[PDB]
Amino acid sequence: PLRLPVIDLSMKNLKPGTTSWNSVRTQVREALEEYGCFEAVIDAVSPELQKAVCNKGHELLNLPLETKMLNGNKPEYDGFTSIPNLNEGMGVGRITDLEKVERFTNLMWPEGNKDFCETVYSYGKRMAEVDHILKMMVFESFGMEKHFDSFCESTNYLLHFMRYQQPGKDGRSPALSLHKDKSILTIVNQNDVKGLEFETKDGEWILPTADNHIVLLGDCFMAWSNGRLHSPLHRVTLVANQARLSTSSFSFPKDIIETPAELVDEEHPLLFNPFEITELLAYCFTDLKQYKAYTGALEHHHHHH
Ligand SMILES: O=C(O)CCC(=O)C(=O)O
Ligand SMILES: [Fe+3]
Repeated sequence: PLRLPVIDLSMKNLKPGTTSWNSVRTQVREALEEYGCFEAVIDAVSPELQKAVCNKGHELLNLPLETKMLNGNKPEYDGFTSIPNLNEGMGVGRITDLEKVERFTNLMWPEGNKDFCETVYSYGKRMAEVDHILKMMVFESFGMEKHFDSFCESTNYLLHFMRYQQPGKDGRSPALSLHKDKSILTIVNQNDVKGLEFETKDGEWILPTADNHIVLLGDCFMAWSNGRLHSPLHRVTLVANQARLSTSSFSFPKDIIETPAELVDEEHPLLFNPFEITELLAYCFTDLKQYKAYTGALEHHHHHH
């Protein structure tokens, strides 16, 4: 039976230069290269805070439709979205910018919701640190440390909630359609109800238990790596008659993604020209190889030798 790799991202392993850092970095690179994702033990967020954030997601999605639509009409990022009688969701954009979070909260709760603002801000900052460390490890695994600071400058962070109503039956109930994330990295907590399901390169399906966090790679990181890392296709399939809420943390570049020249060679021709993340996100709501950034070049496994 297939299971995603299980990687220990506890804070005790996340000190640079230590042997535990190096062994986790090796595992992270291998998992992101073969699966594009892995189960993760993450203790940057306490169980209490993780549960509180879950409640804030239910509190937010419980608001009236016209209130949630105050968050705007960009469902590719933070805007409210809904498939009738199936799922709904929105995000808190720029979750690491306290001024933005306060603004969002005042919009949703004009009378004030202080525990909401403090809870999601604390969660987003903690999950941004994990995201930061993971990217630092990936860059080290490619010898690309000299590009790391510039890549991380003004990273945009998103806290996103997806809720799926009770399907009313046992067995498999499709709940979110297949896609790749357009993030750099995405960190997912399933809040004790599994459903997130990944396709492997070989066309098998892996549905993790809800034991651990899930880290998965988005198209932005795939493209930065010149396709050396895999961004996995994934969907949601409920497998029990219970509602589900997921908490997700996305990182997006300041603006432009560009493949380092050092990640291009004779066997790895440049797959993607530079592109703007906001243009791409809006394009997908009107496979990155389908976007205008694709050069037409052959992937590595198609190199002619
Ligand atoms: O609800 C989930 O776990 C999946 C959500 C997801 O994949 C996404 O919003 O991109
Ligand atoms: Fe996704």
